[PDB]
Amino acid sequence: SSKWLEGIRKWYYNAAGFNKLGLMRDDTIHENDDVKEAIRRLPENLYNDRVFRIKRALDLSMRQQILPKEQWTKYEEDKFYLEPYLKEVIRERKEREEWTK
Amino acid sequence: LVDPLTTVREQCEQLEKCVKARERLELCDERVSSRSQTEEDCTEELFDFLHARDHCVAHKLFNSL
Amino acid sequence: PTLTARLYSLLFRRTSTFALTIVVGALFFERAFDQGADAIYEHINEGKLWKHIKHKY
Amino acid sequence: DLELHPPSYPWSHRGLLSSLDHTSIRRGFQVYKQVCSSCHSMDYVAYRHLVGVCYTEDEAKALAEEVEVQDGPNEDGEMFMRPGKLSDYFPKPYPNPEAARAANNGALPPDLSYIVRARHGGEDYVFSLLTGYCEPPRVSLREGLYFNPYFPGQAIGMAPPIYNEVLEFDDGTPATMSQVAKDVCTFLRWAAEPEHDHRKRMGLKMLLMMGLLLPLVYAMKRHKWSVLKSRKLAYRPP
Amino acid sequence: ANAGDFGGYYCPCHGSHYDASGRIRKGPAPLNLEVPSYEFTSDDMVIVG
Amino acid sequence: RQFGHLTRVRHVITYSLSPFEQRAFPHYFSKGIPNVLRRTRACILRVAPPFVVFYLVYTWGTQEFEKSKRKNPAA
Amino acid sequence: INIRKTHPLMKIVNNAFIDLPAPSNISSWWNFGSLLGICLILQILTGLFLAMHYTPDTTTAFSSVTHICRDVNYGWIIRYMHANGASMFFICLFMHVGRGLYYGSYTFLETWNIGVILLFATMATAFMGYVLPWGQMSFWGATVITNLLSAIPYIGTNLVEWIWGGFSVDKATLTRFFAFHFIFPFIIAALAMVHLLFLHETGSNNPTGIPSDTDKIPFHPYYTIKDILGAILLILILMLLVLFTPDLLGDPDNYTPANPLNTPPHIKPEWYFLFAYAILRSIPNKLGGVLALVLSILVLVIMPLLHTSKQRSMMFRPISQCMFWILVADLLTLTWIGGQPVEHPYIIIGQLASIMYFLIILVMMPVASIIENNLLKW
Ligand code: HEC
Ligand code: HEM
Ligand code: HEM
Repeated sequence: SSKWLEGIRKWYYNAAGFNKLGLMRDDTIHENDDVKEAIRRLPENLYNDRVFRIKRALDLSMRQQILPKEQWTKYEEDKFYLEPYLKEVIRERKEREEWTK
Repeated sequence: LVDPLTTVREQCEQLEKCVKARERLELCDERVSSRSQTEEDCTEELFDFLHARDHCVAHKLFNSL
Repeated sequence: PTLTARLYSLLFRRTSTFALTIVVGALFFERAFDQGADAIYEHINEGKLWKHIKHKY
Repeated sequence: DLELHPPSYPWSHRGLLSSLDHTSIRRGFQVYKQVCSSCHSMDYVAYRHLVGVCYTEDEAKALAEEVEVQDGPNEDGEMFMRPGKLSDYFPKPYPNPEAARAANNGALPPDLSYIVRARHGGEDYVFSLLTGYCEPPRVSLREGLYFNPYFPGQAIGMAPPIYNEVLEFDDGTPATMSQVAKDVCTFLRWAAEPEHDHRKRMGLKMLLMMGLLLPLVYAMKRHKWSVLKSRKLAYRPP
Repeated sequence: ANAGDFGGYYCPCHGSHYDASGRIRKGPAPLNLEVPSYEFTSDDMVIVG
Repeated sequence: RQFGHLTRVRHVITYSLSPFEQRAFPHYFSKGIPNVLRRTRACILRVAPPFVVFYLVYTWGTQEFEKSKRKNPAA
Repeated sequence: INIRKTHPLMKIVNNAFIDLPAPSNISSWWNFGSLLGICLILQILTGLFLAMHYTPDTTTAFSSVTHICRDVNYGWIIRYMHANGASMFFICLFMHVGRGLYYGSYTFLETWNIGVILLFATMATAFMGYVLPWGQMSFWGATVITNLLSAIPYIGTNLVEWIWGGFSVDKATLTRFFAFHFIFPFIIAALAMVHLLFLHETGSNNPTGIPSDTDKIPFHPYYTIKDILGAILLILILMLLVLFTPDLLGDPDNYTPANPLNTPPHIKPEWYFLFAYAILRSIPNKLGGVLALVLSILVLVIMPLLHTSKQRSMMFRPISQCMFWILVADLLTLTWIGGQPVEHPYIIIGQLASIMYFLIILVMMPVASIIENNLLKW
């Protein structure tokens, strides 16, 4: 029951493929004005690590080579870092909507 | 004045599923000849055995020309 | 490796020399390639073309 | 009611760099001129096409001076016939389409320009048609229509013309059934594609060009993308 | 003329099985055939239009 | 979108060597063919199993179309 | 300083062709813009030569085309180059639309709408051009698809006896189709430049879908020589088809002249409408069929307004990747059903293929995006 769901989530994260290129969960986020706001509200060192991981991912899709096995960012050691910023952005957007309604 | 068509056609149908389908054709033709004006045309057998003989002659026709 | 040094030194240092080089190469290569492909297409049949049977006729 | 598919034949122009037998084009034209030029038309081919393919210039001028043309007016201007050197097509044995249909027992015959290239199959269809007359096993055959399996409907208003009154080729090539049928099939392949010889010549030259050129363009692509394949990053913060 | 499985007419465009009088049985045709204006004259003739 | 106001990136050093002095195809049959075998393993689980179902549907449709084209009564 | 940055035309040429900030991880699917453009200029040029040797008159149109193929020097190479270039044009177009749907480039709205208008324009141009040689299949396919446009209730009847130029397909219909087969590819060129304009406004999309604003490289001399390589492969395939197999694509029923009384049973149009023509006869209803065709390409319109994912690519949604390849299998099934006659097993699987078509694009891809929305703490 419990770990069966965990088995599904860990298998899907292995078979996604972005972990093989040195990415974490919040380096492949779709951008609207909300997520552009959340990226604008980041700290500095995480933003520098974000642009470095993105630049390595674009290099390793430029020569289309996957990282060796030992440097793949596995499940449950990644940072789910963008979640509170993006959460507050969506809360403020719904706040504007449901206030002007 | 004998064409090589006749020679290689009568040669290639000698003993084969060609001959089995010819006897199947004679089965359906006797079946309708012992029947008062049925629908059974006995023609599908003609198509597939002459298909067989024409493939096997198609392998071995244009060499002798 | 020395054979490409004088080639770079005489036909690739300039630009106009490079252009004259590829033009002269284009004409010479056009002649040689048309003769070669004509020889290949004659050799690949040798019994079917109109040319040899018409000078037999 | 079925579709019998024609077989596959090892033609002498079957290979992708092979051409027609021009001698077979000559004797296939002899077949068309002897026996086939009374029901069928071939109105998109002139005698001047044959000036370099399977005849010389003088021979085609003789073959086009054998036939009247009915050229147009003169000074008084009714009409008048004409020998005609090269500017004439192959002249129309039956003038109108329905006059051709009423001359036959209905079912006017199609013209022989695009038959090879227009029958869901190559000249194998024409060969198996022209050679495959046989016995009808208990079918209708409405009073004039013959049986031949290589045709949709199995009822053809064409009397089988290929061996009946053999045409006696000029060269002395022995007139069997298969040889005269192969000759007229080669000639109909030629009348379908007048450019087959030179198009396979340019196909050979294009194969040599794209075998000699395209690896060099790929080399130059890799040579200009060679920098970004080898660029290497490093991370300096304080 | 005389195609299909019902004996009668048959449209080869989208498999419309007509009957011998030309009426739609199996296909995407909603309507039947059109009956034109015909006038029989005793010369074994008919003016049709 | 011009060229120079895209984003703001610090902390990144890039090395890249001249195109002439490096070779054109770097060990083209020592990394390339295991590379394309890697890419082939990572895809056909999601590429093939539609196509073979299409192929079976194709052959089944042809086979049953002929077998319902031909009836064979007996009388 | 530089002529390339001050001259008013060369500002446009520099900002579109050299100093363009392009992403750095393009795979071979980003060639098909240049391939469609070079196919377009090739089709325009060969078509202009064909239009110099063509006489649109229903007595001598087919004889004029035969005159082109036999008597004019290399006119056969230009004719076969035009026809096979049209088929390769639609090959490159469907590769282009497949890239644009699969890598999530449909989050760009205005470029996508201009694209769909270009799709309609190329389809109408292909249909009019296929009418123009005035053959058997050309004549009857013109009749069938013009009656498809007559399926519109209460407006379509006068509309179709209008675009027939009368009450049947006549000299006027051939000359109308000639004039519009001439003028529509230049509208295709202008809308291609507007398409290019909005794409240069928004910015391109890399295969990852990660925004590549950190790693832009210029266009030249990288993508110029990559697209020269792609066009050289395209010219290889086009010369290969026009020099070895013209029989591979052309419908042999076409080559008989347009007898207005034959109607052969083999009645299929040219293959790149058969993914669409089989949608028509899947429905045993007229207005439902023509509306389902229009609604298929309007489903291609309303692709972005169902994008309920949270990562724009399909490289990291493997279930949507599987359903995409099931959709490609379904379209090739529809093409094969378009190439077959209309009887019982083909009718059953054509109905099921069209219903699975709309069920895959409309329903199951947003359902898969929702299940990976909900599976990854989003
Ligand atoms: C008059 C008798 C002839 C002669 C001397 C030849 N043909 Fe044939 N032909 C004739 C008719 C009346 C028809 C039409 C039959 C029908 O409408 O079904 C034909 C048909 C053909 C075809 C058509 C096959 C098809 O439509 O798929 C071909 C290819 C053909 N004829 C060839 C042909 C050749 C090569 C001949 C010279 C040997 C020839 N015909 C003689 C009437 C006649
Ligand atoms: C404005 C430029 C164009 C002109 C002047 C032009 C002209 C012609 C002409 C005169 C024909 C009839 C000749 C023939 O079919 O043998 C023709 C046929 C055709 N054209 Fe075009 N054309 C143009 C652009 C295009 C484009 C952009 C396409 C689509 C890719 C296209 C697709 C076709 C097709 C499919 C045929 C039928 C070919 C055949 O089956 O023989 N044309 N065109
Ligand atoms: C008339 C035929 C078409 C031409 C000539 C054409 C041309 C181009 C060109 C030159 C590009 C830029 C190259 C590239 O970005 O890879 C492009 C990109 C694009 N086209 Fe088209 N296009 C055509 C049809 C379509 C259609 C039908 C659509 C779908 C609606 C479409 C959607 C797109 C999209 C989404 C992009 C952006 C891809 C990206 O930059 O990531 N195009 N097109």
